[PDB]
Amino acid sequence: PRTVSDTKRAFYAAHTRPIHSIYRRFIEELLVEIHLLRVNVDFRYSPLFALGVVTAFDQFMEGYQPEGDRDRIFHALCVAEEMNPQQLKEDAASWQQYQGRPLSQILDELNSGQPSAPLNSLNHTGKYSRLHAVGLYAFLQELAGEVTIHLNETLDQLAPVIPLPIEKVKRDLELYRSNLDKINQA
Repeated sequence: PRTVSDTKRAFYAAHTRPIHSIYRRFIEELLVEIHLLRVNVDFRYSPLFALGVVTAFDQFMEGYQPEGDRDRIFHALCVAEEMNPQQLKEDAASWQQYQGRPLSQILDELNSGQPSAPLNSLNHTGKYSRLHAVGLYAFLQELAGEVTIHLNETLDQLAPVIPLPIEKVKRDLELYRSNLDKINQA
């Protein structure tokens, strides 16, 4: 059975250059989190998870130095998790087709019952991660700027429409947002 230890060894075999301790802590926490999702019988990859992994990684790595290693680290992280970094990157990018839209047009597409991909991945059943909350926030950021300024109102509008558990999303986004600067502190 493949263990977290196997995943970490794969990571360090794929990226051998030094990583500062501050960032090894964040990267290993992410490696563990993804591994534990994959072993969960109720978890199924979707573009919402992809977007969340890419967003979370990009945010904690925004100050990473040496910056030229950041893409190699992402590659290594994905292959260590038996994922394809190019698939995650394309799935994250696929949300950009929603750029500018008001929330009303998104709701209309959900309510049609046959939303396009990747919007359809907001109809999330099976195992929920905080990464899916991160992913939702990144999507909402593509929409009309109104939407994430009034995050409260937006989340409340989504709650009767999608099965993603919006009370856990609120919780997880408050944590994520409140902790943006912690990696820059002692």
